[PDB]
Amino acid sequence: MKVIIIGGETTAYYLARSMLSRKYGVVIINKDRELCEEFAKKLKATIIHGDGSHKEILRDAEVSKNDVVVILTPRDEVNLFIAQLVMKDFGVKRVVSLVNDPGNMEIFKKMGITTVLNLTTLITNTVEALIFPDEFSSIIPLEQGIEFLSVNVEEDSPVVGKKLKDLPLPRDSIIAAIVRGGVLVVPRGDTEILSGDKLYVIVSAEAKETVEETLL
Amino acid sequence: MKVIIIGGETTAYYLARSMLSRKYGVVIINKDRELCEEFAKKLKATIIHGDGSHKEILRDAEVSKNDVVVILTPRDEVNLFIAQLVMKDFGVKRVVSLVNDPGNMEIFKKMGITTVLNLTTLITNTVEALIFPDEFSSIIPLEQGIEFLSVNVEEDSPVVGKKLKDLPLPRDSIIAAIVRGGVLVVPRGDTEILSGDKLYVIVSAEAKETVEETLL
Amino acid sequence: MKVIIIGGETTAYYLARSMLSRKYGVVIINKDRELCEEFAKKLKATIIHGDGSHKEILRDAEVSKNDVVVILTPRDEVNLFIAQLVMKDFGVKRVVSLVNDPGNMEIFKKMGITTVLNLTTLITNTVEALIFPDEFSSIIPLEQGIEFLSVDSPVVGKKLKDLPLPRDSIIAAIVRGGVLVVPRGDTEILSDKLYVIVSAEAKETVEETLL
Amino acid sequence: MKVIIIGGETTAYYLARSMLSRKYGVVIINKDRELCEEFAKKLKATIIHGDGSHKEILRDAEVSKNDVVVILTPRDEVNLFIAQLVMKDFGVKRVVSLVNDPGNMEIFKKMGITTVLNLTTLITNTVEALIFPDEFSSIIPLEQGIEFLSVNSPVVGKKLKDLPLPRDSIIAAIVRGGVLVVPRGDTEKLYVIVSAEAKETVEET
Amino acid sequence: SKYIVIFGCGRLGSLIANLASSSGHSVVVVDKNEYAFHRLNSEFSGFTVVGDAAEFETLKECGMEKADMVFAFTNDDSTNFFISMNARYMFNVENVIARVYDPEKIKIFEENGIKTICPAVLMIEKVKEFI
Amino acid sequence: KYIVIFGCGRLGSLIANLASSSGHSVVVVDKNEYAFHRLNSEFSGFTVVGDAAEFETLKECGMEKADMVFAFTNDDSTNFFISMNARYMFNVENVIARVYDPEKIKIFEENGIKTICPAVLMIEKVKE
Amino acid sequence: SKYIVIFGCGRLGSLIANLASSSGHSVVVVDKNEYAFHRLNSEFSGFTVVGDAAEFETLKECGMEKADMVFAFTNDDSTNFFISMNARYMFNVENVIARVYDPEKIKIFEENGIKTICPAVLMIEKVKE
Amino acid sequence: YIVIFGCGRLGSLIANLASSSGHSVVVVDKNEYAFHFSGFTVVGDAAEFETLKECGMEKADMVFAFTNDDSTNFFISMNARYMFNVENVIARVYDPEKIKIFEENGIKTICPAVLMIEKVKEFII
Ligand SMILES: Nc1ncnc2c1ncn2[C@@H]1O[C@H](COP(=O)(O)O)[C@@H](O)[C@H]1O
Ligand SMILES: Nc1ncnc2c1ncn2[C@@H]1O[C@H](COP(=O)(O)O)[C@@H](O)[C@H]1O
Ligand SMILES: Nc1ncnc2c1ncn2[C@@H]1O[C@H](COP(=O)(O)O)[C@@H](O)[C@H]1O
Ligand SMILES: Nc1ncnc2c1ncn2[C@@H]1O[C@H](COP(=O)(O)O)[C@@H](O)[C@H]1O
Repeated sequence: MKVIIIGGETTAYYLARSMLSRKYGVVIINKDRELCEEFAKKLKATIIHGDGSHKEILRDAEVSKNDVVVILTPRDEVNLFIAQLVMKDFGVKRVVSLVNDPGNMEIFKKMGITTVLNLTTLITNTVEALIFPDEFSSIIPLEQGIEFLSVNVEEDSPVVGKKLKDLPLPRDSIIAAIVRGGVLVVPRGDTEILSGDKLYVIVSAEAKETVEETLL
Repeated sequence: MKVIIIGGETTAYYLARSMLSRKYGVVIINKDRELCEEFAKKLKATIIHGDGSHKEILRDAEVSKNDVVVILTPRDEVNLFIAQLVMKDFGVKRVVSLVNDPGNMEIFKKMGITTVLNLTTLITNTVEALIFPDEFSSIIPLEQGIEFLSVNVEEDSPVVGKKLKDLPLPRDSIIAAIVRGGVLVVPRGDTEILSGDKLYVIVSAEAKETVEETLL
Repeated sequence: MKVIIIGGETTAYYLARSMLSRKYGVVIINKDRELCEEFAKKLKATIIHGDGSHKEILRDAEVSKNDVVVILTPRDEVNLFIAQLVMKDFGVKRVVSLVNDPGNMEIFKKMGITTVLNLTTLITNTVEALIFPDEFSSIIPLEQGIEFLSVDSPVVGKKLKDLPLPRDSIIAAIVRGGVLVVPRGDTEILSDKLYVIVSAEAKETVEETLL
Repeated sequence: MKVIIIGGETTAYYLARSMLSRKYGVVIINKDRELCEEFAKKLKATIIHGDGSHKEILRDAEVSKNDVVVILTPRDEVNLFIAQLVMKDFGVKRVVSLVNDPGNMEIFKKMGITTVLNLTTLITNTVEALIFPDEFSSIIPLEQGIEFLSVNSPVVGKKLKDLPLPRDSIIAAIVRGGVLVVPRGDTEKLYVIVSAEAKETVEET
Repeated sequence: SKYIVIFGCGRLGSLIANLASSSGHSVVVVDKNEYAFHRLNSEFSGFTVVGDAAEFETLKECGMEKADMVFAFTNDDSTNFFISMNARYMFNVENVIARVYDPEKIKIFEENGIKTICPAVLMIEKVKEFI
Repeated sequence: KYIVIFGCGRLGSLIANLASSSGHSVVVVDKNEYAFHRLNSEFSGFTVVGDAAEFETLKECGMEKADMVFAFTNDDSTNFFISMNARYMFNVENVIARVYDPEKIKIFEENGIKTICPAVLMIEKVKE
Repeated sequence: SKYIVIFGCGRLGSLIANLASSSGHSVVVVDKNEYAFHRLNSEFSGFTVVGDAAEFETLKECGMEKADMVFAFTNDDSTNFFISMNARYMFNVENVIARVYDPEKIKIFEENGIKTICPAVLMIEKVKE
Repeated sequence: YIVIFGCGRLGSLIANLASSSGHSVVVVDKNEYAFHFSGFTVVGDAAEFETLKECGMEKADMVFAFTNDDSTNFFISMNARYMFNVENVIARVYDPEKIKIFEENGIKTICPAVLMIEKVKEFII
């Protein structure tokens, strides 16, 4: 088993550097001759210069059934192809892909490519958290239909001075972890939410509206 | 308040598309004349072609104290500069930056730039999860010193057939949510961790080793 | 002695191909990594990738006093430098350079770099010849102050001896239907491509007489 | 009649500058958007950004039957096409082209495109002249089958009449210390025009 | 009347679009840029979506949901592939036809049940006559 | 019959293989050697590596003894140039060119170069 | 003696490195590419780190921890800025000197307490004469 | 009669100190927006000969080759020295290794790197 990183300029570098440090075997497959030569010199991996979507190049990389192909290209239309090509024609079971358009996340899931959390989504969640810090901002989405949000306890908020047992949260919601001044607090019943504290929440989408209405 | 997206080819597009859809105002500042023209046509934002690190360009973009500057460049040395320039010379309080080298995440935090979760870290966590699915794999890291891991359960695991109350987990660890076959299970005391159930865990680093030793 | 071709994409290739065919030794010094690799594979020369204006690169190429450095860059300001650097710091006596701006030809001569006939000049002479075919069009300029031109007419039916040409003019060769005719006295022109060598201080009168 | 200069970075500029100075009309057709904008600003010509090989672009440039198309591209395969396209589909009689490979000069002549003297040839002639200055080095080749050489010894102290040169050779002009000398019989750097079928003997003599 | 969705209004693209519209079919022509629709003939009652076919928001805009036929006919194989996969697996279009340039790629389309028109495959027929 | 195929690419090599299997003497010219991987096992023909725009390459193919020259690179101008040399410099009786831009098709035939155009081929199928 | 770390062994870079080494200082020269170290002189006892100064793993390799002076002297302002910031805020180097090309950038360095050598600022002096 | 080539950051500073000192200045630059003073300004490429003629270096006491390009500045200087026989020609030279070939043609040079080594000497002590 080797980790086949299929192109992506700089992020492909740091992933390769990471994988190597994790004592894995890495094949970098990149179409940029210039960047290939820079990699070859820096990273201690196998650098195959060429188009990852070409069966021939993939054959040269020797992509095996058990290899993990990671597709990091900025073009989703290419990624999905490079994925299917690796999956159907080479029998690669484990495929990880970057998916640029948040809209395209679905088809990639449907096809059975496993995807890294969408960057632009994370960026949007982070940015919107900064603009509105006192509203339940979504972290990194868990399983399909369960989001992992987070809210900060405002001084003038209703939640302040309330017992976690006494708080009436919906059935499919869990106040997972409280974080008081950079310290994890395990939420027992007799736990009380204080000012300037940060409560992480896991809730199913079909109950998110009510969970926020109650907590905030 | 506008969202100033300072350059980054494709991811800068989808962010801009996202921001606009969230009824925000967007200023795209990109140095690629070609991509600027493509944006201008597609995205309904203000496209300023030029180097984000140049005070003059930022003046043209009219970056205000309350604006949210998002720096998405592949060069951390540039990002940190574009950040400081925006923060010190323009008084922008809210700065979000991509940080390519996981190693560089720290100095960005130390400087007070808020950062998006590192892509190559996520990718590494996702890839390592696929290679070793039956070991506690880290999700998205919470506050500095508290990681958010997850473990599947093996048919041949000790945790199977044990009460969540009976499980002896360390003080600074929380079994946040169980996910039985794509369904969220709120971990009560009398909850029994069944074989196949995916248990998400929040634990402080100073207790991660023991939490894994016990839960796995 | 080797021929050091200092960069110039395609023309640099064909020169290298030419030099090698003339059993010379060729060092190609080009800054384009991509083109360097293409050369390496095709041409059987020494390809040093790097900036020709950098003393270090020139040291790597081992440019010797006796080597012939050919500078083929599109930037005259660079050429003149690469030249002087090769001439003063490396002692290269023989330097051939492309000079893009016809205006710049002079300073290159003054500095003692020998120059290939200016392309845009030749192009202009060729184009102007096509637009006005029946007027004395200049070929390739000889020594500084002597041009080498070429040209119902009055000259038809006149003896070459009888033609009153100025002192510093020579009707060098007549070309009748793709055949060279050695101009004797009793040679007569007919309604004939006559090549002429004349000094600039006599060109006006030579043309006035030939038409 | 306008002079259509079809692409070629820097040499294309100086030709355009030259043509304009010769009170001609110039259409620069270049595929480099960046260079087109630089031209537009500097040169007082018509700059059409686009591929010269595309009929549409040539239509936009309005290449007329009487226009002189000059193709200055580094790719001969393109030049020959841009030429034929201008010649057959637009009826341009006057076409001047750069030809990079000296080997390709022939087919361009055969097709009836008039060509600028090959650069690499001139460069080779110039370089070889510097390496061997005391041997008959060829200048710029005249008509097909007649070369124009030059030489700078047994010939010293001999009358030009007394010199036994072959029939198809002419000692065109002597240049004594940067001064042209018209070669009379009683005449004692000599430029020579000789046919290829007589070059070997002309040099030997 | 079929509801045909033609992606890419190009040289080959719009030719499909015109033959479709003239045959009284309801056509939707999607293209990366508007100036491509110049190829759409005078008599054309169909609608045109400008947008990038690789973007999902574009694929939704075409209403492939109500489509009988999707033609992935851009100059990019991977794009055409992506278009088709969305048509087949995301909008469950019964008939999806893709223009595939690289003949080696033809297989992975049909392995996803996407009918393919390949110019190279079409040419080998005609080039056989020349012998 | 002595076939010379220029460009051993996707479409290129397919011609080369159909030719070689049909017992024809083939010469496959290509810009880079890694293209020749696309020629299959049973292939007795010879392969010239070289730039088809260079004249020295065209001489190396022995178009002099060719019955058919296929100009089949991805470049129209290159294919054009190849064909022109075949027709006017080596007087090859049959020269077939792969022409991408349909507007260019005319100037080939106006030089007596048979053309295979994918776009022209596609308009047929897109009709259906 | 002083433990000087010079980033970028370039035209201006290596000149610092040589004057430092000859003055009996312990030098460490970091550069993106090895061929730059040709510029460092014969008499040079210091160590050389090949690596990208923008990568953190490179900054750790230099031992800025034991440094008295860090010179951020690459041709890139942002790189030199980043180098400096790491020196100042990540390795707490007392003296950090940066080569800054764009004079408008000088301010944001000093606002982070990074002494700056700016060629344009140096030239305005001579161009005055 | 001072002729300053390149009206840039360092460039124009020379031009202003010159003009305020009551000297007749000519500022040549590749692009007009650089000119953002009684002297005259020539827009044009200093590598083109037609530009060098336009500056009237013939009547110049001082030519400053002060563009961001060494080779350009070199070329400017060589024309000043050998084509217009300007007595004083001063060149802005970035690469310190190039300084030599200027002075070997009798072109005085202002090198930032050479200027800096002075100031960087103070910082170590
Ligand atoms: N990513 C894309 N999304 C939508 N349309 C595209 C895309 N890429 C190319 N096209 C269109 O596909 C057509 C294909 O070219 P043609 O050979 O002329 O049919 C072009 O006119 C393009 O505008
Ligand atoms: N100048 C050239 N000489 C030889 N082969 C060429 C040249 N230019 C392009 N090619 C070939 O054209 C082929 C076309 O690729 P394809 O579109 O896949 O058939 C490639 O294999 C190239 O090697
Ligand atoms: N990111 C970097 N890390 C290390 N060295 C660099 C980096 N960027 C530029 N350099 C070096 O900076 C020097 C700049 O050249 P010079 O302008 O002549 O001083 C070169 O030797 C580059 O190798
Ligand atoms: N080749 C050139 N000819 C004339 N001016 C130039 C040339 N190259 C650069 N310049 C100008 O010289 C100045 C050099 O930068 P600086 O003086 O540091 O701002 C800039 O304003 C350039 O526009």
